[PDB]
Amino acid sequence: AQHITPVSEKKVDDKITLYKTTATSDNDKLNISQILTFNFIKDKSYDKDTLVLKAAGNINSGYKKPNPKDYNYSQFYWGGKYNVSVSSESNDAVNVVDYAPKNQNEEFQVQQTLGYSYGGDINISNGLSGGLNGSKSFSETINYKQESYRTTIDRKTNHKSIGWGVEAHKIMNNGWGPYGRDSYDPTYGNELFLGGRQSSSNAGQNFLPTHQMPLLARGNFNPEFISVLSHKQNDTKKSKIKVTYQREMDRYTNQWNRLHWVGNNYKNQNTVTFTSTYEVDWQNHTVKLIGTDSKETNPG
Repeated sequence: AQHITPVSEKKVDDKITLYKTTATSDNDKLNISQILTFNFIKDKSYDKDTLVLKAAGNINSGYKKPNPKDYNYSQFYWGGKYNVSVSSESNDAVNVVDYAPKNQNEEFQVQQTLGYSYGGDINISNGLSGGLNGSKSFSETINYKQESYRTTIDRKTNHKSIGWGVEAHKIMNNGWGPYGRDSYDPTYGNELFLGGRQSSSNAGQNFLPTHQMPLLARGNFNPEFISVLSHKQNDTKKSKIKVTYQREMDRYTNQWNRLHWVGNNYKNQNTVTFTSTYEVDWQNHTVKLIGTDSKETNPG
């Protein structure tokens, strides 16, 4: 159910006007949804258009509970890492100039408020504030849960692109750990989601139960990221923005070796990607969905 809202114009103050449009793009099979808020800013004091683009929506983990009847070997897939990127293309007058979060973050809840001030300055504050009808300045917020995970900014990031990774980082298993995607014990392997080393249960029932796993590992990730792009007002061409949501699905396994159990986590055994490409009209402050691309490296 693709949809783009009509442009809404709001005068922020005597110099600044906001033109807001939200675009939604989904892939029901992959359970990935992109909710993109395009906040176009026109500033009488400054010779560039600014776009504060908020990327929200949903990326399912792809987790499915293992079969409880799996006897001595079992496994499941889970959300090892979520990747989100925004890139500009088809117009050299457009550049990525700021973004949030700016820095590596392992807080359980990422909450920031990004503001615009005349002349193109961007400000950032921790926590959630503003964005009200009476607010005399423009702001937009990011708010997302990532307990046990860590946000990092992609290297690839430059003047045409910004990307983030939200990766399983410090996961506790009944007081033991923290474990990660590549933890190692010489006897027991990676105990990340192992139930018990000597359990008499079936393999399918010898994993850390679902509700004790991180929400991002077995449920969904609800991304909220901001990309700030500038566009020279001497340019009158449209441009394109490509937004990519991706999950790396890890395969966690257990096995009974006759003496004890062994766990292992296999990183990124299935990569699932959904990309939407929008045509941006900087004069009219409107967007149009060009296309979408969906991929799954190892479907099962």
